[PDB]
Amino acid sequence: GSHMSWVQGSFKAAGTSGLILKRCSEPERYCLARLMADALRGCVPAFHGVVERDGESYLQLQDLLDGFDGPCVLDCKMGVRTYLEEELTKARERPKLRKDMYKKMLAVDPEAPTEEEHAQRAVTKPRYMQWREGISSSTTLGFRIEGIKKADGSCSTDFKTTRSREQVLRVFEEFVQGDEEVLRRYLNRLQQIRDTLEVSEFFRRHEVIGSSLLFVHDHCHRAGVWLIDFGKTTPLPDGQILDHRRPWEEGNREDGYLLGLDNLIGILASLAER
Ligand SMILES: O=P(O)(O)OC[C@H]1O[C@@H](OP(=O)(O)O)[C@H](O)[C@@H](OP(=O)(O)O)[C@@H]1OP(=O)(O)O
Ligand SMILES: Nc1ncnc2c1ncn2[C@@H]1O[C@H](COP(=O)(O)OP(=O)(O)O)[C@@H](O)[C@H]1O
Ligand SMILES: [Mn+2]
Ligand SMILES: [Mn+2]
Repeated sequence: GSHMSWVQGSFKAAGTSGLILKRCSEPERYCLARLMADALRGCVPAFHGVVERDGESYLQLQDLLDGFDGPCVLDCKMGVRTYLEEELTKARERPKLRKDMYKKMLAVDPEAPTEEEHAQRAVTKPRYMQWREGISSSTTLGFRIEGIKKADGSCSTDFKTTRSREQVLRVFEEFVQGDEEVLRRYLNRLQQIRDTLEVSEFFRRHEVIGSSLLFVHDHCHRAGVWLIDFGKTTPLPDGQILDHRRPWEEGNREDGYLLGLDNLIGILASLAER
């Protein structure tokens, strides 16, 4: 019925029922305006424009939870790559050694850092993001589960080493809790999303990094999926286009978004036959 209802750091309650405010960023704002006129219009939350809240700009979005009765939510980070190629450029010309990310890496695996990273107590952003891709399913399957918010109020972000196809299947199995109608509805929606992406003018002309698919369902068997988070989705130069399936290699700007979606549909289709 509301995301802000579950909250109780980039979101704020809107004044209008059914909406939510997201801290406005230029890349995301650009993206949402273009998407409202794209094939993908229905695959993303409604973008109603910008509002100032305490001398501060917010995107006015559809709250995707508004139609659900006690929503279960799963955030699935899409792509084989989760950072812009410019992060590699910045990390070589002028590294901003991130002590925070060394610490976050240390927590998951104190042995992961190199001799020199240990000595710096700091890693580069790209190295941290590449490590996170490789110990999750991101690198091999082209997506990863980031978190779940349940109908019993229980939330979990404990998926950093969820990597095998079967490990990911078991998360979706637990998430859908035997609801065949929810799983069929998710699969019908993902098939239609994949069809829409494959014809989208926006999708062919944009490097889609850092975006998620948000799975939402309730005990009344309502089920929806939307693309969210266009903060790192960037227009390709001139008339360049991506296939969104081929492997990333610095300079080709490939995201493996549709490799992710192909695998995701594959795993849900497997689960539906179990
Ligand atoms: O937050 P989501 O989209 O799930 O994931 C993207 C974000 O992942 C975070 O890592 P963990 O998920 O392991 O905590 C990074 O610290 C954060 O980066 P910074 O630390 O802010 O530089 C990055 O974000 P970005 O800045 O939007 O690229
Ligand atoms: N339009 C929306 N309606 C409802 N919940 C949303 C919406 N957008 C995001 N969320 C929730 O907020 C979380 C983070 O959203 P996201 O766009 O990735 O923010 P960020 O840019 O801070 O990473 C999602 O995983 C989901 O739980
Ligand atoms: Mn995000
Ligand atoms: Mn973001």
